[PDB]
Amino acid sequence: FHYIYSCDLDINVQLKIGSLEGKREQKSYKAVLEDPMLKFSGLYQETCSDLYVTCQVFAEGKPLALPVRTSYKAFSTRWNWNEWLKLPVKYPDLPRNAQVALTIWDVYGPGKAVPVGGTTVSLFGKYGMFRQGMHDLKVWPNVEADGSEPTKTPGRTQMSRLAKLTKAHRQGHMVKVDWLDRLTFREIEMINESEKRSSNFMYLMVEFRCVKCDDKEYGIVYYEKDELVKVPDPQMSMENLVESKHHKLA
Amino acid sequence: SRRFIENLSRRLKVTGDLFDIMSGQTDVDHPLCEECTDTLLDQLDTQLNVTENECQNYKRCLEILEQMNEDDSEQLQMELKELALEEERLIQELEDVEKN
Amino acid sequence: SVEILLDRITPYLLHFSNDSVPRVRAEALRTLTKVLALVKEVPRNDINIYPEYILPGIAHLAQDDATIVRLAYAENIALLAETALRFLELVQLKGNYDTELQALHEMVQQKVVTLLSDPENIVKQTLMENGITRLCVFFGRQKANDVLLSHMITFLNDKNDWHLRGAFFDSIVGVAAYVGWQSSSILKPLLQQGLSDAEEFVIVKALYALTCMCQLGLLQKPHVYEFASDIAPFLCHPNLWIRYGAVGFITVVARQISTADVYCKLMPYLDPYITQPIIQIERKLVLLSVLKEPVSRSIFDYALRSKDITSLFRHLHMRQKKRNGSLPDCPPPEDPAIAQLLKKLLSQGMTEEEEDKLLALKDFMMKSNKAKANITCKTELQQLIQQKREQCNAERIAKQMM
Amino acid sequence: LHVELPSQQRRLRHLRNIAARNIVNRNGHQLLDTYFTLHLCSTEKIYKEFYRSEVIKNSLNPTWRSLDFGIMPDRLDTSVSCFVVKIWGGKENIYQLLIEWKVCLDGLKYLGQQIHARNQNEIIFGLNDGYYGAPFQNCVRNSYDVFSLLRLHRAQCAIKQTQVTVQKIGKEIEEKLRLTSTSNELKKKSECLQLKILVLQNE
Repeated sequence: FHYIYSCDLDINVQLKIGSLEGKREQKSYKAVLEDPMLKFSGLYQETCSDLYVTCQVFAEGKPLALPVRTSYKAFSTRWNWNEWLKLPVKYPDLPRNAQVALTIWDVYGPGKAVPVGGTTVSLFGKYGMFRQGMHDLKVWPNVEADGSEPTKTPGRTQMSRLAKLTKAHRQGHMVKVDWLDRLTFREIEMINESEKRSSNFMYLMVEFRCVKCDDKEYGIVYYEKDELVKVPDPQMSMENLVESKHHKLA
Repeated sequence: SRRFIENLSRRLKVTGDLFDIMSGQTDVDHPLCEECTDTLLDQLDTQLNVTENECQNYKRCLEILEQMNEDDSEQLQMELKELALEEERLIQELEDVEKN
Repeated sequence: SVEILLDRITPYLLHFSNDSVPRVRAEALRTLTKVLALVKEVPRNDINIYPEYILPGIAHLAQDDATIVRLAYAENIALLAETALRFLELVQLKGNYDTELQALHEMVQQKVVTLLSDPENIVKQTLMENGITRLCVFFGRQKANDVLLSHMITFLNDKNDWHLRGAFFDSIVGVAAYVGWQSSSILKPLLQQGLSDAEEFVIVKALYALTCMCQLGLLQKPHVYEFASDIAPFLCHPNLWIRYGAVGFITVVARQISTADVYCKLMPYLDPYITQPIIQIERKLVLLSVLKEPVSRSIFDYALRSKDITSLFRHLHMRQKKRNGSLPDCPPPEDPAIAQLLKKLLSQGMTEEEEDKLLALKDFMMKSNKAKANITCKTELQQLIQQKREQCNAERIAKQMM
Repeated sequence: LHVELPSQQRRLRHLRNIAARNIVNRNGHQLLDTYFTLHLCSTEKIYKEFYRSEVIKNSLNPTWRSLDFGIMPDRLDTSVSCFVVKIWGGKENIYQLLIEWKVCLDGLKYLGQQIHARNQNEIIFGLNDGYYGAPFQNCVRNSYDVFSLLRLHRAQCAIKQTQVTVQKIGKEIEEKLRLTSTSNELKKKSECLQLKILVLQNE
C-alpha cells in the first residue's frame, strides 16, 4: 500500500464530465398553454439539448472558489462531454469535508438559464481517501446542486453488496480464479445496467484523475502538518501586539 | 445656506466682442488657429454629408410608407373570431387527448 | 464596543494573517474585514489607523505564494477600501481632507493594478467578480480610462483560456459606464472581435454585454446600427444560445430607438431572417415565433472546418449568382478538392436557402476559422490502514485455506 | 492650467465636475447621504432640474461623477453662462435641501487643479482646465481669416437647417404610422392569437 499525502501533492484537482445517462420528464399541455416560453425552452426541442455542467467546490457550507463551465460541445443523440475540467482548488487546500457540487443547465429563453438537475458527491470519502475511478453520481431533478453540510442533494447512497465485493477483488482480497470471475464480471455489468434502467432518476457519470503524471498505483490520503509551575499561562513570553499597535500609531 | 457670485483699442474690443458673441450663439469656442479651423471644417463637412444622407434615407422611407395603405378592420375582426374558434376547438381536442 | 475591538481584537487578527497555514491567512483576512465594518465611532487614538496600520499591514497578502490568500485579498479589497473612505468621514466630525483622500486613492489604485496583472487567472477573474466597478471611484475618470481599461483590454489576448475573456465581457459594462464615452471608440473593435471568437460561450457573453450597454445608452447611433447589421445573421446560427442572445439584443435595440428609426434601419436588416412581417418587435415572443429555421449543424461544421474556406465561399457565391440570374451559368471549380467538398456538402442535403444563410454568415465564418487555427488526518489514516490490514488478513487466510 | 487673459470662453459646456465641502449637519453630528440637482437660472424663475447625481452614502464632503457636457448634448442649451446648484441631504430616502447657489462661471476664482475649501457649506466646480472656487513671439500662430470663418459659420447653419428638416420628416412619418396604429391593435391581437394557436397545435 503506497500513497501520497494531499498536502504534498501540489497540483490542480481535475474532474472528467462523462455522460448524463437517463430519461428526462416533461410537463403537461396546460403548462405550455399558460407559459408559452416553454415551447422555445431547450427541453421541448426534439434533439438532445446543449447542456453545460458547472462545478464548484464547497466546504462547511461555504463556496471555496468560482464555478467552472464546460467548453461548448454539440450533441446529436447523447450527452457525451468527455471533457477534463480543471478546478481552481488544489489538493493541499481541500478541507476534510470538501464536496463538489455539479449543476446541469439548459436554455429557458433569451438571457435566462434553468437548472435541469443537481448532484453533490464528497471528495474525501470514508477513511480519508480521495475518491478515484469512475463514479456515477445521482441527479436530483430541478434543484440546483446544494452545497450545504449536510447536503440535501446527495450523490451516492443487492447492488451494494456487489459494489463492496468488486472493490475487494481488485485490492487483492479475494479468491483467485480466471474463468469464474471473467463470467461473473459480465454478470455484475448486466445487473448494474438493469438497476440503472429501473431507477427513475438520471445518473451523471464522472471520473477522477486515477491516471496522472505519477504512477497510477498511488492513492491520495487526507493529511496535514498541524511542580514549580502550577497555574497555567499560555502566553507567558510573547509579543505585546497591542503595545506594538499603539507604538506604531503616533 | 445661500450665496451669489484709440482706434486700435476700439478694433480690438470689436473683435473680442464678436468672438464672445459667436461663442455664445454657437457651440464652437472662438478664436481658432488655422490647423484647428481646418480640422473643424473637415469634420463639419463630413457631418453635413452624413446628415443629408440620413435625410435622403428618411425621404425614401416616407415614400415607401406613402405607397402603402391602411388595412380594413372588418377583415381583421373576422380573422380574430376565426382564431378564437380555432383556439377553443384546439383546447377541447387537447383535453380529450389528455383524458384518453 | 468599538474601542474594545480596535484596541484588543484587530492587532491579533493582523497577527493571524502572518501564519503558515494559507487557510488561516484567508480566515484571518475575512474576520478582520468583518470586524472593522462594525465600527461606527473613531476613538481619538484611532484617528489614522487605516493608512498606517491596517492597509500597510495586509499589503503583503496581494503577493502571497498560495493562491487562496490572493483570492481572499481579491475578494475583500472592494469592501476594505470602502470602509476606509467611510472611516475618514467619522474622523472629520472630530491634515487636509483632500490630501488624505488622495493618499488613500493612490494606495487603492496601486493595489488594484497589482492584482489585475498576477500570473494566475483565477485571481484576476475574482478581482472583477467582486467590485471592479466599485474601485472605479478610487481611480477617477481619467486614471480609470488610462489604467484600468488598458489593463482589462489585455485579457482578450489570452488565446488559451476562454474563462478570462468571458469574465472581461461580463464585467466590462460597469467600467465602460463609469469611464464615459471617451472610451466608446476603444471598445468597439474589441466587441466586434468577441463576436467572432473560437469559443461560442464567449460570443454569448459578448452579446449579453452589447445588450446591456445598449440599454443604458452607452452606444453611439451609427455603432448601434453597425452592430445590428452584424448580429442579424446570428438569428439562423445552429447554436441556440447565440440564436437567442441575438434576439435579445435586437429587441432591446428596437425598444431604445424611435419608431421611425426602427422602421427605417432595423426592419430592413431583419427582413431575410423573419418568415413574416412583425409589429411588436420589443416583445421577445413575437420575434422568436417568426424566425426561419437555422442552418443544420452538420453542414455548418463541414463548411467551417474544411480548409480553403475562401474558395468554398467563392464557388457558393458563384452558384448564388447563377440562381439569382446574375450570370448565365455557374462554371465548375478550378480545384478538384473544392468540387469534391461541394459534392460532400450537397450530399448532406444543404438547401439553396442553407447556401444563402452560409453566405450571409461568411464574415463570422472566416474570422472564426483563422482564429481557431492559430489557437482529522492521523486518525483517518489510522482507520484506513486498519481497514487495509483487516482486509489483507482475511485475504491471506482465505487464500491459504483455498 | 488656465491662461488668465480674457476671451477665454468659460461656459457650462467646459464644466464637467461638481463637489461640496464641509456641509454642516443640522441634526447632530450624523453623516448624511447627498445628491445634487442643477437648474437653469432667470430673473423671474429658477427652472426645473436637468441633472441628478447618484446618491453618495455616509459622506459630508461628496465628490460626484463627472457630468460630461452638462447632461450630454441632448437639447441642453450648454451655452448658458449662468446656472443654479442645489444639494439635497438626508438619510433613509427622506431628503431635505441645504445649499442654493446662483453661480455665474465668469466670476469664479481659479484654484490650481486641486479641490480646496475653507468655508462651511461650499461647492467647488470643475472645468476643462481645473477647479474653480467662490471668491471669499516664437509661440504665436496664424488665426483663421474672415473668409474661412464665414465658411465655418455657413457650414454650421446648413447642418442645423438639414437637421431641422430631418426632425420634421421624422415627425411626419411617426404621424403617418400613428393613424395605422388603430388597426395595429387588431393586428397585435391577431398576432398573439396566431402565436398561441401555433403553440397549441405543436403541443
